[PDB]
Amino acid sequence: KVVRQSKFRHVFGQPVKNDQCYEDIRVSRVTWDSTFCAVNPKFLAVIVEASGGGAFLVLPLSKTGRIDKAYPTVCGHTGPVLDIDWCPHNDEVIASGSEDCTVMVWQIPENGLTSPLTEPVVVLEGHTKRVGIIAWHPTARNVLLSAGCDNVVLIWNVGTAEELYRLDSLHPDLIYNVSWNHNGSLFCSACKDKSVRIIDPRRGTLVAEREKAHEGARPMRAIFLADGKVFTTGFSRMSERQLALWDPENLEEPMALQELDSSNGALLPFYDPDTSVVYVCGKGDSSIRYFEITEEPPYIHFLNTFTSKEPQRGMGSMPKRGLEVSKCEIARFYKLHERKCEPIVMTVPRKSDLFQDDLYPDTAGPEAALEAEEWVSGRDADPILISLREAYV
Amino acid sequence: ASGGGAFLVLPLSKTGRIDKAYPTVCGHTGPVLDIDWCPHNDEVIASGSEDCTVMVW
Amino acid sequence: AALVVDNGSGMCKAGFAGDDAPRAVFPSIVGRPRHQGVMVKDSYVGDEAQSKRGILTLKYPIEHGIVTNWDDMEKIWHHTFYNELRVAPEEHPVLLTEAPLNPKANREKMTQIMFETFNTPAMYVAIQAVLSLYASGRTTGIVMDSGDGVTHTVPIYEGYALPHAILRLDLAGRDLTDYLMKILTERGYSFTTTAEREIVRDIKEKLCYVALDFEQEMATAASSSSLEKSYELPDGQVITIGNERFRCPEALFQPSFLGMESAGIHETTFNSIMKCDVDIRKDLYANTVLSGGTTMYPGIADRMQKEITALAPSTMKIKIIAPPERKYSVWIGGSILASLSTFQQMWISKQEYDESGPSIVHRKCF
Amino acid sequence: AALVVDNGSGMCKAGFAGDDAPRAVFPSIVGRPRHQGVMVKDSYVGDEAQSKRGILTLKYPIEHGIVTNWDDMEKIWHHTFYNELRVAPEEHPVLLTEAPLNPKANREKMTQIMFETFNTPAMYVAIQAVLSLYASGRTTGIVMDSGDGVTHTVPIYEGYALPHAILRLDLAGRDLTDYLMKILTERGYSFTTTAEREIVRDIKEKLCYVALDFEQEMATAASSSSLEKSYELPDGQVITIGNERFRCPEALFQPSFLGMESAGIHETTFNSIMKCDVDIRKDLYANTVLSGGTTMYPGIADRMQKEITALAPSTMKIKIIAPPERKYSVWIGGSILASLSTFQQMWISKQEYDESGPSIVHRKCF
Amino acid sequence: AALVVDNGSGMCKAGFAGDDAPRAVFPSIVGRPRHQGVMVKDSYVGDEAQSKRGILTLKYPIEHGIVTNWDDMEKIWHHTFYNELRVAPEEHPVLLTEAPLNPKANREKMTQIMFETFNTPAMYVAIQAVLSLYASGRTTGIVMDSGDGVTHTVPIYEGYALPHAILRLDLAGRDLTDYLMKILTERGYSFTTTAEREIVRDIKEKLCYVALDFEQEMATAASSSSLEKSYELPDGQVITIGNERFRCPEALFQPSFLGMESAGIHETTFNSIMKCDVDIRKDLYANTVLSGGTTMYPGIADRMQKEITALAPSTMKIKIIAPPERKYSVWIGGSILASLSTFQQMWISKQEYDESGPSIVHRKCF
Ligand SMILES: Nc1ncnc2c1ncn2[C@@H]1O[C@H](COP(=O)(O)OP(=O)(O)O)[C@@H](O)[C@H]1O
Ligand SMILES: Nc1ncnc2c1ncn2[C@@H]1O[C@H](COP(=O)(O)OP(=O)(O)O)[C@@H](O)[C@H]1O
Ligand SMILES: Nc1ncnc2c1ncn2[C@@H]1O[C@H](COP(=O)(O)OP(=O)(O)O)[C@@H](O)[C@H]1O
Ligand SMILES: [Mg+2]
Ligand SMILES: [Mg+2]
Ligand SMILES: [Mg+2]
Repeated sequence: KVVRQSKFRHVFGQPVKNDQCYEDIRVSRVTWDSTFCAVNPKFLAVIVEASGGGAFLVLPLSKTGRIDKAYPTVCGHTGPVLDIDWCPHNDEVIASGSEDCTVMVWQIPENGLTSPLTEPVVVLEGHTKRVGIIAWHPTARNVLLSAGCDNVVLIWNVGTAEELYRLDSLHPDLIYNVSWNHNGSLFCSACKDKSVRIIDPRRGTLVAEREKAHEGARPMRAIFLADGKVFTTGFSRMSERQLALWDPENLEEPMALQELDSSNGALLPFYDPDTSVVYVCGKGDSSIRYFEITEEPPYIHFLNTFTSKEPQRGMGSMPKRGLEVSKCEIARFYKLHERKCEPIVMTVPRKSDLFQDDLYPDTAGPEAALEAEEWVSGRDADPILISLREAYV
Repeated sequence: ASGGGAFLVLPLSKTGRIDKAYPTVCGHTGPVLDIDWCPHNDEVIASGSEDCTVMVW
Repeated sequence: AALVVDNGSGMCKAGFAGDDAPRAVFPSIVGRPRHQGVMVKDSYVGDEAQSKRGILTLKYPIEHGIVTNWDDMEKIWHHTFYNELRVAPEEHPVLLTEAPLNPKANREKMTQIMFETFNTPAMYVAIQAVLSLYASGRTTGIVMDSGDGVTHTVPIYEGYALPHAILRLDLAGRDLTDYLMKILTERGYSFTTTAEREIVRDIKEKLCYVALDFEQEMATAASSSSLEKSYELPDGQVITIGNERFRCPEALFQPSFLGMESAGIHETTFNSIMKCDVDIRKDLYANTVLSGGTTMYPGIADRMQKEITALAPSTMKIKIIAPPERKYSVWIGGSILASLSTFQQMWISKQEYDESGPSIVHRKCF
Repeated sequence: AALVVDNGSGMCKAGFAGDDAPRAVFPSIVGRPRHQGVMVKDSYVGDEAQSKRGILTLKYPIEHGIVTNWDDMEKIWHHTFYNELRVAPEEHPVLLTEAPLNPKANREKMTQIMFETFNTPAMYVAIQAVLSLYASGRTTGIVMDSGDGVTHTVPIYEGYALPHAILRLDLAGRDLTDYLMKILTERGYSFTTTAEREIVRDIKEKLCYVALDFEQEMATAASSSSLEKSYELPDGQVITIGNERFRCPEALFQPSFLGMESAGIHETTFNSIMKCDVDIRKDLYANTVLSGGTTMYPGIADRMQKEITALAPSTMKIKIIAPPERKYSVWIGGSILASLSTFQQMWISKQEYDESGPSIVHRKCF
Repeated sequence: AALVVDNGSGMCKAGFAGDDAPRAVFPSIVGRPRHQGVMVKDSYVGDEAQSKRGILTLKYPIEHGIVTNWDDMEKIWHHTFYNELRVAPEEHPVLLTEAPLNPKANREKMTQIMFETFNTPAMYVAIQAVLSLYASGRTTGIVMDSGDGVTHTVPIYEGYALPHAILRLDLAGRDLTDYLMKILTERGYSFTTTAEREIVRDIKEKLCYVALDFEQEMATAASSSSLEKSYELPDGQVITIGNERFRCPEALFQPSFLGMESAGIHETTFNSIMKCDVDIRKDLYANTVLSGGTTMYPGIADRMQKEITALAPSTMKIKIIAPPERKYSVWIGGSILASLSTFQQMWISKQEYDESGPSIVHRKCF
């Protein structure tokens, strides 16, 4: 009764050793506020700076230590690369959007890159402006969402290189970020007009909209929760960073509204559906703040904060499948400095060395529940869940 | 002294901490070697330095 | 309602959170019989040991801030909860205090004791130095806690501590109590037993004072009877002491009186400030805080300010903060801390400790 | 109400167009705590960092005129607009300053942040050297810009710059501050931490000067105490320096003191004017304008004139222009230029950049 | 028969030219009684002070490579010539060693005392770092020199030194010894007196070592007793230390343990190399030489090599040179240098000094 009941109130962060990091990496210097990193349990992808066009460096996770400056990179875009995303159903497939108003999908070799990669598997040309938002469909196979600076949202079938849906008359200003819901039926978007929009892509209808969710003019984010709520991080009129919880059935007032600080930099949230814990990182910040979202009021409980002495340039989150379950690790974060990527281990302290069933509920597997054609018909299915008990050693 | 030579002359009542910027008797071009008060004059002191000069104050 | 417990080396203070003064203050003492019973309890704690000390041998469970006997220490806590606060330990969260730079193993021992032997629901540990600054309503300053077992000098700037600048002096009131016992023999009075030692402590707390100028006080005492004072023993014998009133507290500024070559208490504060950054020494000079029961000697603040001023540069403003309640700053500051709404986060539950152990205890230490 | 922002390696100057002096002048430093807080903001920028530098690790986002970390660089701009000027960046056009021979990539990053991060309506970026000549009210001359990061010599004739004759000398005030730090060790004074670096910089800005004859000054300092000066440290301690007052600025004319193979400023000026055409060297000789905070050493102009006169032909008239306000000459020229009626067409609109990109920024700028 | 005298902060080494090892090695301490003699020599220097340290107050005349008391320092030299070497200082030339970047005044006082007080016939002063390279038989390389007061890093290429690239670290054996006290108190062992400092130093020189992986060593030390060792106090008491064996030397690599803002010894060596020219960094990486008693910890060279390798480019071949006799490399190199035929011209005669002064000493020396 004295202490709010939780399992993650003492989760502490610990950076990996120096030899386990990745140095000598020229991280991209684009002012676009994206994750700048995409990591899957096999590979690590980071957007890098190229003199001509744009490229991102993809290296195996085992390839730690210093990286050769002449290491082959994925240089196919004619403009700087804005964002990258691994395919959830294929760890060897990654999509990239750049300033050249195109999206190109790549197939990485199993052993990594021996020669620079220029030709992609499939090129998507549907945007008139630079594309800085890409989001794979959580359930439907070969389905990709792209949102460029032209305030146009497109749905692509990479398997057939077909534009499934076009959403244009839905965003009056620039779009900040887009996140799918749990089953992939709905996606939420954050726009420059301080309006949070929930849109059905297969129907092209605005489900719910909340105007002036955050009164500040600074960029703000919005993500979907597993239970079906929306977490938005934004700014106040007094330029204070705030965290808000929203009910799609009632958006007249937020469920919670907490203010963190008056620092600048957009707050990138990282949601863990298994633990219902959102990690809030800000661009240029040296600290990571993680909160637990529960039904008990005020529905947003601050757990703790890992603090570093170095600002980060971007952030990549390791999904559950690649975590070290035996060490009671619930999250791994690849902090990106200006010339180094430092993995950070998020660890739940536990006395027992055995498998912790409570810490590790069934997680979505790498197999797609549906297909593009089936999802187009209107079929809805939850992601297939696997067991992490086998990963125990 | 950083350059030349000097000796500090302060009143007996001026006790306690003496500030670092207290004026000194800095006339010799070399460090002072010996000092002696005049027995017949409490306000007269002679000093000898490495400049091969004896200078009376 | 939480419990604030400060088990200092010689004085144990405890009370409910939010109260202005500790509910119970009793000596950190455990007594055992030293004579045979002849008429038709193996140990006593605090007052029940104090009132019976005539037939008991008194032992402090803690020396120099080091636990010497955990079982008696557990008995102290058991007496504390049930006989002093008279409440069930499992019904209240407890805020506990530790000495600066306390060994983690020592911090783990009491953590195990609280959750296992007392089944406390929630628990937290805070540094006694920080609690004193809470009582003074300050976030920047160097706090001087002089207890019964050991003396520390902890500098804090803007809520940030500097562990490298923390200095410890192995001298406290218990050593003074022995010194007063030593310097009372030449006047013709003999005290040897532990029960007699406690009597000396009462005389120390009542007639001792810090002289602004020790040698002049020596000269005044050797030529006049003005400084003379009389103390009545429990048997009604009246004891008269002269220069020993200020000779004993002089040991803090002159540890050589005990044969210790360590510098004076005033110098220890100066060195602690000197060990910190140049730019923050100005705030520390004007924010010197006195804490602990040893700092109740009259005139100690004036002697403190005079001594450090002779050491600090003349351009520095020296301010010595000696609140009248500073005998209980550690407990009072804890009462303030436990009353804060933001304090509820760093509580540690029994379930969390049972599943994680010592790691969550050493972490979360602000 | 156009904003004039002059961002340097160590100093940042900001204000409003038409004013005669920058409104905001704060150090370009970012500090982070190096300790753990004990009383229940992860970064400090500008004066607040200077006020709390004791517990912070000071870092310069700009090093040798190069942005070593843009994340802290944005903090400097954010601190300027909201914490120093207390204005909305989206409501005022902003005039920016670039170092001579600025890389296009550096300008693009500066341009992109201004239009995207802060959404400024209109902005323009001008050469710092050109702005300095505006304050002097001259159309022809060679300006040496020695600030905190690097020293530049840019000759300008009749409004035309000569990029091929522009010379760069990687030696500025920060290197002097380091040189003053290392030479202060021989006198027994130790300064190692970043907090001490600012203290040394303050001494340099207050007691250092340029001697007309270095050798004669050395003889004078070795035989007299008239050159001694006393500085008071923030902790109240006082230090005295002798020959180091003029030894530290001597590195400007003798870079070999730092082990640098490059030649001094006086020669670097001479090579730059020797590099341009013969018919314009006459005007540049009599139009040498000094700019930057590192040019505030007393007597630097006299030593400047003597040195170049020895290199320049005897028939040649050498005039060194050292306005007393040349520390803010870059800002003053920017305010003057932004107040001109004919400057309104150099502005670049946010909409124009959104549709054209940084290509329009490389053009219309030199 | 020239005399080789190597005077350090804590250790003083003396002997004769051509000898393989110093004849006299004694602590550089001056002890004075702190009690009152009651049974019917006011100072002790060196080994006799150590033997009687129980009743003496031990003071180091040199602190951080700075002579804090020249009067006690002359006692060291007087004890060296007459008590240790038992030779006449006026009959043998003396070769002296000085710290890198030695202040001019410090050499002058050393120069003055040899010629005027001890009346030595001939004298010469050499850089300690250079003499270490002499012992290694190398003409090119960077030598790191960590002794009792100060750690230095001096790169030398083909007999040419680079003073601008010389880096100084205020962290040496004495600092580690004091750190050992602070963490030993956490184990319940109280060492406060100056006499115990030599005891703590003795434990450090016998049981401390450098762990290749610091965090891994903690995990092993926290789960096993294999890293446990026992030391016997002079009074027969046996103390036991665990992780403190390798925690104390870690401060050399992690100065934050002592609260120091400076970087570790490996980065300082790396930074010193980086300050040099690009073309000479090839040889410096493969010619890193360790010298001083602070480099005697087991495994320090391997931990050195691993740390610098992570900083240097992968193409760089790193060689760490740690000769077994490097504790006396400064003295041994001096013995070889003094024995060279081409060295007799370096000598400075007393008659020449009398007629010329210390000016001849600043020249002919580096
Ligand atoms: N009024 C007083 N005058 C002088 N000494 C006192 C006074 N009150 C208490 N003391 C002494 O101060 C010592 C330490 O008190 P305290 O700081 O409460 O101990 P701790 O905090 O270590 O439990 C006690 O041993 C006591 O003898
Ligand atoms: N009075 C002074 N005397 C000597 N040097 C100064 C003085 N004032 C400022 N400086 C130096 O000028 C440098 C910065 O000058 P300035 O060019 O105005 O800013 P920035 O170089 O950052 O653009 C600082 O590093 C400082 O050391
Ligand atoms: N075997 C050893 N292990 C660890 N430290 C040692 C050892 N031998 C000597 N030292 C340390 O070396 C320091 C002095 O070394 P040295 O350079 O020979 O003397 P100095 O510093 O006076 O020149 C001493 O403080 C001592 O603690
Ligand atoms: Mg106490
Ligand atoms: Mg400038
Ligand atoms: Mg040495």
